[PDB]
Amino acid sequence: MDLYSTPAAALDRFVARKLQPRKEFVEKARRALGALAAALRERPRVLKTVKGGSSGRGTALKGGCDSELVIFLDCFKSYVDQRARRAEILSEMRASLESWWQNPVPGLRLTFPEQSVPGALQFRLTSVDLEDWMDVSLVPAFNVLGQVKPKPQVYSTLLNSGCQGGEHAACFTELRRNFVNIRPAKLKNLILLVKHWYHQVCLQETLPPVYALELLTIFAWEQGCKKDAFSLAEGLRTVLGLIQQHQHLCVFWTVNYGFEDPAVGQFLQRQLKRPRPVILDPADPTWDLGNGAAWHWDLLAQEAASCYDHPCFLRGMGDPVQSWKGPGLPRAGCSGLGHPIQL
RNA sequence: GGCUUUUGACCUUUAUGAA
RNA sequence: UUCAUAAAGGUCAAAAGCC
Repeated sequence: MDLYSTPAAALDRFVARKLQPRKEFVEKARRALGALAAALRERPRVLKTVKGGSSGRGTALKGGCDSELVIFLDCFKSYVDQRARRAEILSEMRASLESWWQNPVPGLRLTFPEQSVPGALQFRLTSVDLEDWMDVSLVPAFNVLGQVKPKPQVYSTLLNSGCQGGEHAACFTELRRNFVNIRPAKLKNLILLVKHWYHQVCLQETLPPVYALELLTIFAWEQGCKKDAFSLAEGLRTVLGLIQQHQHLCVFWTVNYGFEDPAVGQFLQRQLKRPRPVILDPADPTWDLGNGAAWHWDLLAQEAASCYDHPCFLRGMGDPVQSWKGPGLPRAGCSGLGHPIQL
């Protein structure tokens, strides 16, 4: 990798030069999605349109990224309605996209992949370059959050819906975006670095969603660093060390839900007993981004384990950078991590 | 020392949709 | 009164690049 060959001391320059998105493309994309939101709301009433995905979370990389545009509709009054009103809503959105694109944003080509995701209309905006692109997922959702920690009823009702894990993740996009986007700038730079490492591994399927590594990075920094200023190499080394320990990973946050409601609390306990890694979306307790052996964490671990023999993990005269230390992080004597740290 | 960029929070406006 | 997206201006904070 170019990442590997970059000395640890030059990592901030690598992030700035290779990983941070192109300002020009970001703006063109922003006004495009702004105009699409405009066309959708101007015509089921649109209550609210919020931005999620890597772009909305603040974790988009240069040269290819994803975005989610969540369209909250007043025709949904229960979670199960999104599943019920799915084909017909998405049908209307396709017509809206056609209308919208009759006034195209000048620097972008509109294309469509195969529709992989039920409950979403996916399309791509690519630059003329063609050095940058955004895979957009347009997702109708029920506005359970209204207009702040959610009342526990928000999540007990979710459980009563009988939904699949993360099936209604879009409903909580505002919370998810706030969790990741409202963070010290350098932490977000580290996230970009981690995601870039992940992307290069992928190029060289069925791996964990990228969002899983965003959470793991936030976990690493919260347990081992917590400062606005720190070194990227050590953070990266810490994250890769956690990945090697995937069988011991059990990570969650109580920012949006907790144990105080018996129903929600009892579900949280069950989620935490699932095959590791378990990494619960802080916005949606039903969405496990670890998910046991479902995803090939082993392949990520295999690459992590052998990649330390590189300039990006070396300072001075070949002194290996050290993983951060702290409550949730690899310990010298211990084989486990003591996860979940809260329990 | 100089130069430029990114990201938040907050304040003052504006458009649109909504409660 | 509030919420959302987009835009204009301002204050503050953190990080980063080059010389």
